[PDB]
Amino acid sequence: GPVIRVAGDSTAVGEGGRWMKEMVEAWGKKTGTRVEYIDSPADTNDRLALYQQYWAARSPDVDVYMIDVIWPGIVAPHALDLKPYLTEAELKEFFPRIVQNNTIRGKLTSLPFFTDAGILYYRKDLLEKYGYTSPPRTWNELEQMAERVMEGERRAGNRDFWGFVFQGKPYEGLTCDALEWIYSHGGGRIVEPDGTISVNNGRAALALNRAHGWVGRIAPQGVTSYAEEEARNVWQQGNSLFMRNWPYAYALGQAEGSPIRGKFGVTVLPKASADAPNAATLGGFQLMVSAYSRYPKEAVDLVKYLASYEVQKDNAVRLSRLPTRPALYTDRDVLARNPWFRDLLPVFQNAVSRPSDVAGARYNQVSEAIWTEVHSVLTGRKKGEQAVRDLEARIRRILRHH
Ligand SMILES: OC[C@H]1O[C@H](O[C@H]2O[C@H](CO)[C@@H](O)[C@H](O)[C@H]2O)[C@H](O)[C@@H](O)[C@@H]1O
Repeated sequence: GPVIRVAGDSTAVGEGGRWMKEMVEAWGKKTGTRVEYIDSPADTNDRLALYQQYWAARSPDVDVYMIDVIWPGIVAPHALDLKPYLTEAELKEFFPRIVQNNTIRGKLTSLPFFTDAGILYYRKDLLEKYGYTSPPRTWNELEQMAERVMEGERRAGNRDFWGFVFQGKPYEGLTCDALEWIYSHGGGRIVEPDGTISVNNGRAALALNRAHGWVGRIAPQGVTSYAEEEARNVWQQGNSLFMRNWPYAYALGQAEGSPIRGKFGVTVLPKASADAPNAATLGGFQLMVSAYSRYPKEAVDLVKYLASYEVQKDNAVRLSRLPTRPALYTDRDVLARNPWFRDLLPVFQNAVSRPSDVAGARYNQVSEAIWTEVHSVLTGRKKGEQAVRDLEARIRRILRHH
């Protein structure tokens, strides 16, 4: 009978690809359907290019794709409309914000799978060691704590120790980190939901300058090459006081044999001052049936299974990834394993989105502009003032007649 083929997640990022393949095989065994898993590169923007090869070809060789929250507006022509396959009651079990994000010109492109928000990981043993009782609330405090703990850990002999790691590589992850920096300085959303390109302002410029000031000082010089896993591996070996990353890193850090197990917490990222808004960039993935799938019925069944309560629960318990069903955030087993899901739920709900709705099918070009201009500041090629002006001009060209 049919072979249902799935491309989504990567075995290069934590346990996501291995776990996704396991869930697909479980569905296959449950329903007596043959399945195949096709691996993907680590970085979301590389995945988009890979999947676009299949879509350009109208290829029937993948039935189900795991698609980034930033993609519906780009990928909608390649998605089977799921709306007729779900009842209104079924759809209401997901956060309405994500269902709305996934709906493009009335087409439900994809089912919400897991959400995501940028958070601050911090070594609580080290905060205590150095006389701090709370994680930092402001970027200035983060800097002061990092300098002090670094001075001490280096003096004690850990020459590998850094104050802060984050995603500074030129790719989509840096758009995520940079939106957090800019927004948390009161510098706006880069492109506002109304279309206004707002990034050329002194608060956004300050945010980028500040981040440059970390590189080679509290963060490794090589941070300008780090994606999620490069940052996580410095952190997880016990060599960083702080890390900006997504929820998945938590379960990995708690695993048996992790050097940092039991030694860290998570909190909202810092901000410039008490009246700036908190910033956590909205992430996460959705489940799309290919418009080119020869087996829509079976592929829809698989996507419903993957998005189900018990598969999302398993994702939360084992991989510390955030459900897209509000009912899971009150589940006793989810909460006992991840108590921070409760503490940060409002951070997750107030996550700031990248400008994917407003940029639509042009979002990838906009983000490339953002990450290359931000990167030119991290590398020291440009100051923030010049980079936000140059970025404004680039985005104006991209979106001109959008
Ligand atoms: O659970 C974390 C996931 O990390 C990646 O996805 C996040 O980071 C991307 C940027 O690098 C965002 O565009 C995305 O929205 C985030 O969810 C990774 O691509 C995933 O497969 C991981 O599960």
